[PDB]
Amino acid sequence: VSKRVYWVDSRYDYIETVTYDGIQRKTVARGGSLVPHPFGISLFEEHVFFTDWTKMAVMKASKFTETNPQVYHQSSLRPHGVTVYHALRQPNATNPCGSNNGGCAQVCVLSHRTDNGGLGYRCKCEFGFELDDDEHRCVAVK
Amino acid sequence: TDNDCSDGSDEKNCQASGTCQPTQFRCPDHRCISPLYVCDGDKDCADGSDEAGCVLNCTSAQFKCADGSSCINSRYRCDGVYDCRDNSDEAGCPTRPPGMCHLDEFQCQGDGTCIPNTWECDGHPDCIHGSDEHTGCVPKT
Amino acid sequence: KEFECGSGECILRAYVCDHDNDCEDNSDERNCNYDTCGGHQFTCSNGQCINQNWVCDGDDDCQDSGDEDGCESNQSHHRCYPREWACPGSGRCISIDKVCDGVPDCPEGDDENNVTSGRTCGMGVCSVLNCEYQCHQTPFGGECFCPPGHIINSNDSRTCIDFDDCQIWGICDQKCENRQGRHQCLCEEGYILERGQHCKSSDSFSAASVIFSNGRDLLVGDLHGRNFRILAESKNRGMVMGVDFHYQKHRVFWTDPMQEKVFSTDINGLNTQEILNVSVDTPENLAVDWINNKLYLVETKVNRIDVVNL
Amino acid sequence: EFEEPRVIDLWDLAQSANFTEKELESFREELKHFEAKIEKHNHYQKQLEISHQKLKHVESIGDPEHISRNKEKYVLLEEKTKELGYKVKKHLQDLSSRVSRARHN
Ligand SMILES: *[C@@H]1O[C@H](CO)[C@@H](O[C@@H]2O[C@H](CO)[C@@H](O[C@@H]3O[C@H](CO[C@H]4O[C@H](CO)[C@@H](O)[C@H](O)[C@@H]4O)[C@@H](O)[C@H](O[C@H]4O[C@H](CO)[C@@H](O)[C@H](O)[C@@H]4O)[C@@H]3O)[C@H](O)[C@H]2NC(C)=O)[C@H](O)[C@H]1NC(C)=O
Ligand SMILES: *[C@@H]1O[C@H](CO)[C@@H](O)[C@H](O[C@@H]2O[C@H](CO)[C@@H](O)[C@H](O)[C@H]2NC(C)=O)[C@H]1NC(C)=O
Ligand SMILES: *[C@@H]1O[C@H](CO)[C@@H](O)[C@H](O)[C@H]1NC(C)=O
Ligand SMILES: *[C@@H]1O[C@H](CO)[C@@H](O)[C@H](O)[C@H]1NC(C)=O
Ligand SMILES: *[C@H]1O[C@H](CO)[C@H](O)[C@H](O)[C@H]1NC(C)=O
Ligand SMILES: *[C@H]1O[C@H](CO)[C@H](O)[C@H](O)[C@H]1NC(C)=O
Ligand SMILES: *[C@H]1O[C@H](CO)[C@H](O)[C@H](O)[C@H]1NC(C)=O
Ligand SMILES: *[C@H]1O[C@H](CO)[C@H](O)[C@H](O)[C@H]1NC(C)=O
Ligand SMILES: [Ca+2]
Ligand SMILES: [Ca+2]
Ligand SMILES: [Ca+2]
Ligand SMILES: [Ca+2]
Ligand SMILES: [Ca+2]
Ligand SMILES: [Ca+2]
Ligand SMILES: [Ca+2]
Repeated sequence: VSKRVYWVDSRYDYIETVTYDGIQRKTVARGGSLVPHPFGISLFEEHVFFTDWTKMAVMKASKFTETNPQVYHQSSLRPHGVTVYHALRQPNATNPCGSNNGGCAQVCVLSHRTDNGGLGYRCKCEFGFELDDDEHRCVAVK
Repeated sequence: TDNDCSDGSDEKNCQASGTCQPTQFRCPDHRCISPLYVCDGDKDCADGSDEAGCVLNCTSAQFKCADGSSCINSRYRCDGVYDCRDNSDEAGCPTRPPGMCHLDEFQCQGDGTCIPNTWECDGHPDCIHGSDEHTGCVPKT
Repeated sequence: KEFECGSGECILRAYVCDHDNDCEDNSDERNCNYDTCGGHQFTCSNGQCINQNWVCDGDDDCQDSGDEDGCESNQSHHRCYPREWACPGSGRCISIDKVCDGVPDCPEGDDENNVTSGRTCGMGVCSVLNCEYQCHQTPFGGECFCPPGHIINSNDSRTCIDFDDCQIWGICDQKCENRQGRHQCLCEEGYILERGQHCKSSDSFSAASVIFSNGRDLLVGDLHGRNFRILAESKNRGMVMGVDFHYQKHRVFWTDPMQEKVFSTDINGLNTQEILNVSVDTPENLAVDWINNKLYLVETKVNRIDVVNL
Repeated sequence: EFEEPRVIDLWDLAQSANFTEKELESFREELKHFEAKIEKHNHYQKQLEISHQKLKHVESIGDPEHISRNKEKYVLLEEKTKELGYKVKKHLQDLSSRVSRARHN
């Protein structure tokens, strides 16, 4: 909803944010004493939830600035994945491929909404076949 | 900051309040590190303090590229591959004198092909017209 | 003849509406419109579109410097926000409510008394500086300040100028809104403003839960961390590496690089089934495309990003 | 559909590059904008020395009003030429580098 992307670093030990175009870089947590080895990350409302291989726990942090991330289910192994399960975490929109598979012979894959002259999808082909000149029909690769 | 213990013991109680051990380098407000990672070639520090302005000590078993960026093993000097970024490892290497072969090698009389010296007088005609098994070849028993 | 400019010039046909001030009176682009940018391009205040690759390349490509607005962080150009002050020892700014409150807030103690450097939290400067709105104590002395909505003018440090507090990092859970009024937030459809600032989710949705891998098994827990349920235990010495979920079909997808397989289960359990079992030797991560019902996955034995059906 | 010596080589080098038909089709529509920038820059390049002689002629006349008025137009005209100078050079470097990388392997 803010059009931002959050990523974590296991080597420089930070959590940082940029806009969908890479502008306006900001740091939400950094230092070996706070985020020694983050692996996974997810967010909901104002919180970022990340897993760290060094503290071996899922952590909670403010999405803006965290002085000391709080613990969440400390574990005896490397926590490998985290994601928040909620309806607002998957907003609601119309798929261009809903209209009779977008006319694609085999596979219909989304794209940027402006792409393909505003259709917002391109036809893709399975392994055994290739896309023809009309970029709609799939023929066997030779 | 790395879980080398596989139990997180080595990174416990490592708050920002403290110092590095005598045998460690310090990254500015990031981590302590092994001195082995100082001038290893790549920046471990957040601000690259570990790789800041230090110079290479390439050994006799290695060759230093002309640009002084990095050193490579002596085996890769004059091999036909540009291991150095500036192609300095293949610059100034030996060649055969024109139309001829190294002081080492043997030359085919048929077509001027250079062959290894051992392939003169080893029983097998390794040359197009048998130049390397001439009548002057003393045989073996 | 040609396009007669606002002040009588023979401007070329192609010059009008090319995102540029060509007319002498700045009227060569007013009467038209420009097409919007494709997803492979980025915006400027000129109405222009520029290549995605030019953004944060370091080049002032579009007059605003807008494609270079803060490509870097924790940096020298602080120009700190209202009710903030900078301790000279480092590139750090601290709020006035912390500065000289009696406890070191800059980690170096650079916001409290330092007799060794001959610095004390003084207040005498306000007597001659004559602050416009208020004064506060700093190691330098009495520092002038002005209310939220405004920042201290840099010419004199005695006046204060109108401000866009929508810029403060931590302003809002979505956007500043209700502007011309100084600042507060607004939240999108499905959110309500608890307390102000907080975009709390609507009661109309099911309780938010966090699903995660504790290292070997898939676990589920609420946001407050009061309950923890094991959703699916790994078989044959497996390992749950990357998890993701589809809400409408209420399914959870996770990868197992030790078993070299991808699994899918119902949120309440049951209906557990393998999704991929060939060329999936190391499925490092996972992400579902809920709008088109697709499963983007990352494979690291042969480095690629694949797409499959659910 | 090209005239500029710089653009003509780039199109020739583009046809021997790694460009996909879609990439090559979009590449032509970028060269058309690139040429328009060059011709706009070339047009103002003539105007800079034209107004430079106009400013020199007026400075010889000695009228303070005409000298001030022509100078006000001149320094803004110089900015127009100088800013387009980089607009064209930056676009030239990106186009040349992209076709260089597409041909380098
Ligand atoms: C994307 O679009 C889909 C489809 O429109 C949305 O799905 C709807 O979401 C709303 C909001 O939660 C749901 O509304 C709720 O429905 C409940 C019952 O519906 C379920 O069960 C019936 C059968 O009994 C099914 O037909 C239906 O599909 C559902 O499975 C009600 O119990 C809820 O009301 C209860 O709570 C409120 C307070 O919150 C009380 O006031 C009520 O008295 C009651 O106790 C509520 O009405 C709706 O059912 C969903 N439909 C479907 C098809 O899923 C997505 O939410 C939407 N996503 C977004 C964010 O846009
Ligand atoms: C992969 O998973 C699909 C289910 O989505 C499964 O049908 C594939 O084949 C099954 O593999 C089982 C284990 O090898 C085998 O016992 C079973 O008979 C077989 N089912 C059919 C009808 O093909 C799975 N493939 C593999 C090799 O695991
Ligand atoms: C190694 O190279 C360094 C470069 O700084 C030089 O100062 C030093 O004398 C050399 N000898 C050794 C082995 O230290
Ligand atoms: C005073 O500060 C303003 C910004 O608030 C600045 O634009 C201006 O140039 C400065 N100088 C004067 C004397 O106005
Ligand atoms: C610095 O911290 C280290 C942590 O290993 C040791 O405690 C060391 O004794 C400290 N040195 C000083 C001078 O405080
Ligand atoms: C290669 O070495 C020979 C000596 O054997 C000559 O120096 C020759 O000039 C060298 N080759 C080149 C390209 O200069
Ligand atoms: C052949 O080699 C053998 C090795 O034992 C003997 O030296 C023998 O005398 C050789 N023959 C000739 C003719 O020299
Ligand atoms: C703006 O123009 C672009 C050109 O790629 C697209 O057509 C886009 O969809 C347009 N904007 C809107 C809001 O539709
Ligand atoms: Ca680390
Ligand atoms: Ca290093
Ligand atoms: Ca070599
Ligand atoms: Ca021989
Ligand atoms: Ca114009
Ligand atoms: Ca740029
Ligand atoms: Ca304080």
